[PDB]
Amino acid sequence: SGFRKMAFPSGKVEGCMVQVTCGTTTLNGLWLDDVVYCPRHVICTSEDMLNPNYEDLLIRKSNHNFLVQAGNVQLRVIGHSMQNCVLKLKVDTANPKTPKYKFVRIQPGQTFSVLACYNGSPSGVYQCAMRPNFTIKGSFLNGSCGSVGFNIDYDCVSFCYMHHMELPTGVHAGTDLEGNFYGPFVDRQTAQAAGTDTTITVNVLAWLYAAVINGDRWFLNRFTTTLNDFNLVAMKYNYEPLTQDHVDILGPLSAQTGIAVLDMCASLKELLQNGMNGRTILGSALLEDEFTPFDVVRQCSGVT
Amino acid sequence: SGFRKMAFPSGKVEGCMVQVTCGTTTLNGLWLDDVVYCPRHVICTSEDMLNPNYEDLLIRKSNHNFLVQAGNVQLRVIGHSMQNCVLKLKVDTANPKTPKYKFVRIQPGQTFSVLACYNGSPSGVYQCAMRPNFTIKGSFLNGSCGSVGFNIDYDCVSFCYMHHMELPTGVHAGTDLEGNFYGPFVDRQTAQAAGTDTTITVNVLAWLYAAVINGDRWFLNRFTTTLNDFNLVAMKYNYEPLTQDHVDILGPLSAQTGIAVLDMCASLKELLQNGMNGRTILGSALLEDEFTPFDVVRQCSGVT
Ligand SMILES: *CC(=O)c1cc(C)n(NC(=O)c2n[nH]c(=O)c3ccccc23)c1C
Ligand SMILES: *CC(=O)c1cc(C)n(NC(=O)c2n[nH]c(=O)c3ccccc23)c1C
Repeated sequence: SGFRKMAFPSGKVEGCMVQVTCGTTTLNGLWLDDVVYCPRHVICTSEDMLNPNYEDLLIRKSNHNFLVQAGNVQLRVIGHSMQNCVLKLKVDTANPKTPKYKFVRIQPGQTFSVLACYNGSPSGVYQCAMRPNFTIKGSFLNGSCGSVGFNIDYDCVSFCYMHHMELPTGVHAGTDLEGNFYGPFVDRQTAQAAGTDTTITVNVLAWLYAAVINGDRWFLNRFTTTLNDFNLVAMKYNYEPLTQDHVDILGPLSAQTGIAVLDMCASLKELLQNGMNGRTILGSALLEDEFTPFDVVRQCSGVT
Repeated sequence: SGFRKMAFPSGKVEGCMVQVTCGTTTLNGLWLDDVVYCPRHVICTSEDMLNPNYEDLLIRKSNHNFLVQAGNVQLRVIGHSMQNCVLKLKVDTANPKTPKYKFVRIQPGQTFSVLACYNGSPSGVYQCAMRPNFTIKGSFLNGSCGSVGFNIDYDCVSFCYMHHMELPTGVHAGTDLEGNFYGPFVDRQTAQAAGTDTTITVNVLAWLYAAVINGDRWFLNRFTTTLNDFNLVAMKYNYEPLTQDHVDILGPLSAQTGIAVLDMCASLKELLQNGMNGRTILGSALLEDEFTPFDVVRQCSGVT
């Protein structure tokens, strides 16, 4: 028993991290097969940051200007191209450690592991959620750009995120592996509105089920609610409206615990209206929304 | 910027995980050089659990009874011995993926990453603290025994923990890699008192410094305290007494932020006496104690 904010084992991704240097800038790249993917802002100087013309900046660069290093060995760049906000550096050697992989676009509310890297070297791994407003709250210092987000299913790594930006508010923004930003963000040093965020209701309910499974049950009550009534409370507390699709996704947890989804909603309604009263659930004093229903089932079943 | 509960990259440890089966029991082993380490309770049947005589149980076992599998390949066991609560299975092949490593005994209050495994296969990685009462609050289902705790310094893995037990209270207990339990625990299925736990004061202060560094400053006040006065409050709130050694360890964070350690203690005193008032610090509604001062400096400096 016990329930932790667990990241995927990072070994398969560690073997793909390389350092990319262009001019004075150094950040991380992801080496899969004979291609290295990295944020296109590696070609920017400090005078370019405010409003870079990436097309013009990239025209001044040649293959030999992109220094790609995997550990202590240099990779030979034989092509370069920009796809949206990412650069794809074709190299003459396929990464011998390329795992089975996919590039996927995750939905807001879904979770993934980030392998924080600096100079192509991994520093740590943590689990987070793609917020409903398409930002992430990560841990990214200078040099961490190009660090990637991923999920693992058996032996296949689905890369979903590449780190590009820290907004002036301190929240993080990035792209899928085809270089498309999640959210309205642009790779420019400008003030950018992230937009209203909400709490991921279905994940809070999943985590309440994980709490019951792991012995924390004080919040269970004698009440029930309806989707309509629950959603009036969700509206007041800036929670995503719960849909039947969310109820269906919570089905396996409801079956395992014997607690109807709407009964768990009634517990969540009471916690929203009355707070925790100084108590904790799974070591947290707030309602946790970074565990999907799949994350709860996976951790409660020991999937490897 | 940003601050997350970050685990070490787990790749070096993933390459050491193997499955150990003895009779009907399956758990994890750690393969380093030509030795596989695992909990000695792998030799127990359900009738042995309550009070096993490990010496007698092990005498009934031969090398060929310990099935050690690394992925799909079987390892040949050429010796076995029990050291405290661990078994050391000598195999005929050195693990080609053995990283540089050390076996260390961590102190209570220190942190480490756990690579949760089942059937020798990694499922996830998370960071936790060795509680002052020598328990850990992990995520360990049946089959997770033999999963290890570790820290990484550059390319050297210091293994500090091996998982052995879940007490009837749901907290976890285990050993160093020489098989010595942390705390008073024994590898028997009996009710075992864990003893009074405390909050790791120096880690809470470190995390308050991480909060200031990362922009969360609402808890800073116009007050100061002394070690004596702070410790009277720490006593009341079940916090470890703060010593000059703890103040010295917080020195670099105090220097970086310009906030004297005793001034940060005064903020901590006010938070203990008055609570959070519905506010959060680094996304937490409680005072976090699972980041050491070294963890804060490491994450704030991007050490790889
Ligand atoms: C996230 C990350 O690693 C990141 C963000 C930004 C803006 N950069 N680039 C720089 O910091 C940077 N870019 N171009 C230059 O010419 C620089 C000169 C000096 C220092 C930093 C520079 C990165 C890497
Ligand atoms: C932590 C862990 O992986 C763990 C804890 C305990 C007690 N075990 N062993 C068993 O569950 C177990 N041990 N011996 C047997 O003869 C068993 C028979 C059936 C099911 C489980 C058994 C492990 C592995």
